[PDB]
Amino acid sequence: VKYRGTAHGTNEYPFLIDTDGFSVLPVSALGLLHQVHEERIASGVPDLDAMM
Amino acid sequence: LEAELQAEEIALKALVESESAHERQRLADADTLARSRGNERFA
Repeated sequence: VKYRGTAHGTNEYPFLIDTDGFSVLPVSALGLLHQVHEERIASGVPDLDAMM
Repeated sequence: LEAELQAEEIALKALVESESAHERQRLADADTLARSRGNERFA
């Protein structure tokens, strides 16, 4: 609700008390910084793979 | 009568030519259609 002196998150963040303790996995920490690969993955349907 | 039979021969010729052309054009059209629907372009 308040934290004087700096910026912080201001939304409500669902969390979990589980076997190891408090756990918060905020959705605001998800970015769009992935890495891309050039291989391909076979489907197990050789006909479908031929469509690409 | 000879002139008549020569005319008939020419008619036979023209008919065979037309049939051959029709066979050819159907094969070309079938190949075109099977191209525009095939997955070759991705091999």
